[PDB]
Amino acid sequence: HMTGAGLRWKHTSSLKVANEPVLAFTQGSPERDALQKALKDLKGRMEAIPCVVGDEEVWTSDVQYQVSPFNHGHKVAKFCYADKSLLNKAIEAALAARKEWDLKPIADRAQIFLKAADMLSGPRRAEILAKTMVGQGKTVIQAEIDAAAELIDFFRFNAKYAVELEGQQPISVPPSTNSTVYRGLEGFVAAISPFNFTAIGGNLAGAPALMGNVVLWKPSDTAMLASYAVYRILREAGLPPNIIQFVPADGPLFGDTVTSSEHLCGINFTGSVPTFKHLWKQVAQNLDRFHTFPRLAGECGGKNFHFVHRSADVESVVSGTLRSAFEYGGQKCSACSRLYVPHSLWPQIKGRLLEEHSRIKVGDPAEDFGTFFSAVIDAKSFARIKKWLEHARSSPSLTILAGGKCDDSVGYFVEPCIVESKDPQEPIMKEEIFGPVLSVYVYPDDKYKETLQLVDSTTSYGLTGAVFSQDKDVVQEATKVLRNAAGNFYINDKSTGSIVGQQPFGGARASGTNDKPGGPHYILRWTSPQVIKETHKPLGDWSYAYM
Amino acid sequence: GLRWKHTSSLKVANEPVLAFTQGSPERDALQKALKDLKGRMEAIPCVVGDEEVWTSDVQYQVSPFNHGHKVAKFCYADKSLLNKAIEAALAARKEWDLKPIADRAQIFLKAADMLSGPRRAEILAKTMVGQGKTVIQAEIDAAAELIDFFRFNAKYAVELEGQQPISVPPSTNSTVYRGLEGFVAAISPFNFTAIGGNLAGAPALMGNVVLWKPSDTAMLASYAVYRILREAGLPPNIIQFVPADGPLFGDTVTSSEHLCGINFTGSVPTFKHLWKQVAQNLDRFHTFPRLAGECGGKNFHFVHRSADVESVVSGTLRSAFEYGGQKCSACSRLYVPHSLWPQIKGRLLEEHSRIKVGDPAEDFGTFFSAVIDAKSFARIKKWLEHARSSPSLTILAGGKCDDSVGYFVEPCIVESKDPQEPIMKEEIFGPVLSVYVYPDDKYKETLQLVDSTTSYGLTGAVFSQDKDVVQEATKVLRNAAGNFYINDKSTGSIVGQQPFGGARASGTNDKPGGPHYILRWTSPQVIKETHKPLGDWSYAYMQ
Ligand SMILES: O=P(O)(O)Oc1c2c(c(OP(=O)(O)O)c3c1[C@H]1C[C@@H]3c3cc4c(cc31)[C@H]1C[C@@H]4c3ccccc31)[C@H]1C[C@@H]2c2cc3c(cc21)[C@H]1C[C@@H]3c2ccccc21
Repeated sequence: HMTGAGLRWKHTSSLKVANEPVLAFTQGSPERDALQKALKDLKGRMEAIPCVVGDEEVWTSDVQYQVSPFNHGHKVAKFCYADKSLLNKAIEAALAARKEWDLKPIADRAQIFLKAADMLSGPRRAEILAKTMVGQGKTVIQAEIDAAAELIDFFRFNAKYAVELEGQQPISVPPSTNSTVYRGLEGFVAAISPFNFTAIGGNLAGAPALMGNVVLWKPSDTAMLASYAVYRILREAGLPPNIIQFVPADGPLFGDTVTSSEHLCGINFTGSVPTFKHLWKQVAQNLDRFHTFPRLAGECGGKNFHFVHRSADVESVVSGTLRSAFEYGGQKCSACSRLYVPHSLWPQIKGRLLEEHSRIKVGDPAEDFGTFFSAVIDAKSFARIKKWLEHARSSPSLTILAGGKCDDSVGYFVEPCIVESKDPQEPIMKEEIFGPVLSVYVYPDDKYKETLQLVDSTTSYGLTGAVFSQDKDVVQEATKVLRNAAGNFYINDKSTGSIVGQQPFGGARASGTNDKPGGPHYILRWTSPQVIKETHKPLGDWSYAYM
Repeated sequence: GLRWKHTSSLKVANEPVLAFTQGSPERDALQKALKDLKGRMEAIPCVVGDEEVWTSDVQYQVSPFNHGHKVAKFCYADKSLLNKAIEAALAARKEWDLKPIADRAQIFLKAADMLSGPRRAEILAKTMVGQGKTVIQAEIDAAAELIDFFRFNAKYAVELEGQQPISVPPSTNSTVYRGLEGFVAAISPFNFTAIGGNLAGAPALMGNVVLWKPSDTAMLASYAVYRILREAGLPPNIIQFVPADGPLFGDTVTSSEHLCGINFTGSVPTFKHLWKQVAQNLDRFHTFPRLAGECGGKNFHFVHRSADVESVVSGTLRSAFEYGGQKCSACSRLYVPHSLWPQIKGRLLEEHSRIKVGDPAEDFGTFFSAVIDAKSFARIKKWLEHARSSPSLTILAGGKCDDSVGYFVEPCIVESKDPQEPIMKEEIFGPVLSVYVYPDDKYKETLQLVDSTTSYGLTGAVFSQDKDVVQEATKVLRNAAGNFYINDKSTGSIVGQQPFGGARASGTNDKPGGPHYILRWTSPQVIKETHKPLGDWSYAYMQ
């Protein structure tokens, strides 16, 4: 007979989270006062940021300096590149702590990220915002949606998703009880972070770590001040040592070491396509030495489009496109750099764009809150955009309609640029600039279906895309033809501004693996599940009844 | 309108494994189906769309128990055919992807019902004769697990359509679970026809198009499941039936710019060769191809002195010798304590004599038949010669092998006095159960031995009625077995109960038969629709 109080039961835990509300920062608001004081508390001060392995904070000979993008005179952080000895020590110390961390129940791990998210919401919000602004050159709203809202939502929703996952259990028929155990991957996970979002840095390190993995985290050299802050918040959130290792390093050096290590089980990358593709080839050449097949997750690229139909709300189009193309200097994977305008609407859209372009204030985001966006991140990115700006002057099929000038005397300041391309296949319409350069193509209204195919076929990427129409039949047909042209599709909204739980972010084609961070299924890449079958009756005869 | 949409739930149950006793209608139906292969040989073409293509590279599949009987004639797809099959698949992909999940699932549900009802006897017989399976090993494979693979994946795919993001006004958010852009390459092994059906069936179900290379030595059975799907309503050019040379199929699909997936089950070094081939050709792919590999298997039966001794012998005989131990889940390591070993040796070798090896189509008393082909047989003979020749290896039972009429290996039990001997840590795919003997004093050092012996981590069994050591063994052998079994055999993973797969060198552990497997064959798109004008580009805080 079967036990009334025994293995007949099954208990499932849930968690009812909410998106962190986005503060207004209006004149007289206490978050404005708190952020402004936090900004003045970062002025002459350069924070000494060590390579934290366990609790032992190590300094090396390869000392590097993070500067403010809008003021490359003032250095905001002193840090150092971890060498092969420190990276191999970080790996071996992490594996030693992995099995204990993995055996820890999901609720105990989730609580560390929940309490990290709560102090991120309240008393340490102004700190992380200010450090992102002076560190990466964000305005207050760009840092509020990033370092606050998205990072908090990443820690809360991924916690939520990880406890509902434990509830996903298989069917049990007697005499066997079946349970799925959601183990972390066996080994260490390499987390590599981009400059443009501190939240992404927190997700790529935090999400694997949440699932019972150990993480060697290399943050971006130009996002270091804010990246060490979110690391420090996680350590006094109650994260044990050797679970996330703060190991800044030279890109190639980090890449070479973690892909030559026998204990690599995952790479959580966000950045450029060729460096992700290089790591992919490295793990393939070294595939014989690994214990487990390493799981590579990459979010890269984005040559994203705003498609406009003649029926569109023209005022929403220019508001949306100006925000998408130029917010944080268009240094977003989701950023609109392709505007497809119909001939009929072009004079109205061109006129309104150039008028509103003239009202866009570029300056210091710390001293002038009226600033829309500030400098791009570094001299290498500035040079790249400077060559793209002169390409807009040199190329015959291109015309600069607004902006075009840049000056790196004080900071890496690029004017918001609107380029008209008569050629829809011009390299400026294909290659990612990661700067404030919007390319515009005017199409005849007769050939709007041909243009829809042309949006799909032009670029190698498929991350974000928007269509603007109040006609419902064209958005229906635009949805089906651009089904694979955008992993994040927008009807009458800007191609940027992915909120966790509402718009899980990521695209296919050249834009990456599309593992959809901010959605329920992201965490599944960072668990290698086990299933326990326990039979309670003796088995019986090895032979069958047909013999 | 806007704020409502029809979703769908699907409640499925596992297909019941029938008893096949004398008098039963299923046993008579099977042997009347078996007596329809005895003197026939099916001419199996490559199927591209609705076109049956033949090539000069004509090949044969013989019964492993009677290798003089050609039971299927087929042919290898050349470069020209595979590329034709790729482009034709891509032309069919867009309308197939756009087809709602309910309409796609209805094909596999209908296909499952055919395989369970009027086509059950056919697919069992064709599996037994084609691959050398007994009645029951074909029943849990060609019927049950394949029915379950089609029904449970159909369930999991429509439950997934319900998993939608939160909508905050004035925006409404939906996830569209698209198939992968391009074609998926499905490479099936010989051991399970079900796995072949799943490897090509599952990606397809999620709106992908598939080039399916079945195992040469399982062609008859795998072409028969292909034909179930096609007259169950699967349109042309969704699954292309393309038997081919292994390397050349690997070379062609890894060279195609439209590759977006490899659903592999087979040998570990081949999966790595495809991995290397993809990475070497990574620049010319339109997207990052998703590789799903099910490899490996050097699985263990850890016995503690406090175990049901009769469950240990009954389980390990089944796990290690069923379908001649040619399972990824098959037990090849027996860890028995010194105190209990005289009692188990006596019972292992006793039941070894009662094992009947022979024709499974003719003799239903047969426990297991011949191994799959000549190249599999030569490996086992090398190992049976090694079991004789090695100083640490003592052949307790079995030893001989005869390829007179079929590739017949008698079940070999070996006692190893060295637990790090190649026979402990190299995959056989053949009926060699190798045993180590450990002292009851030195038991938890042996529990940590079984973990670090082999590079694999697929399945594993612990036998003990002491509940304190099974909780201890679950914690020690966490990553040594993807499918852990407490007081049950290492084999017989049922879909929806024991999702099959393991980490380490055993593969990518995507858990086919689990709810998450299908998520490797969907690349989700999220649509946000805002129903009010966006307002000004500048914010309140700026003024
Ligand atoms: O008639 P019930 O008291 O409600 O118990 C049965 C149940 C179930 C039963 O199976 P069914 O859905 O096929 O009818 C049964 C029972 C009763 C009737 C059938 C059954 C079968 C069996 C036993 C009791 C029951 C005894 C003899 C046999 C059995 C196997 C293992 C332990 C105990 C038993 C379901 C539903 C229920 C049940 C309970 C469990 C499980 C499954 C069930 C899972 C999880 C737990 C369990 C314990 C041990 C092994 C497996 C399980």
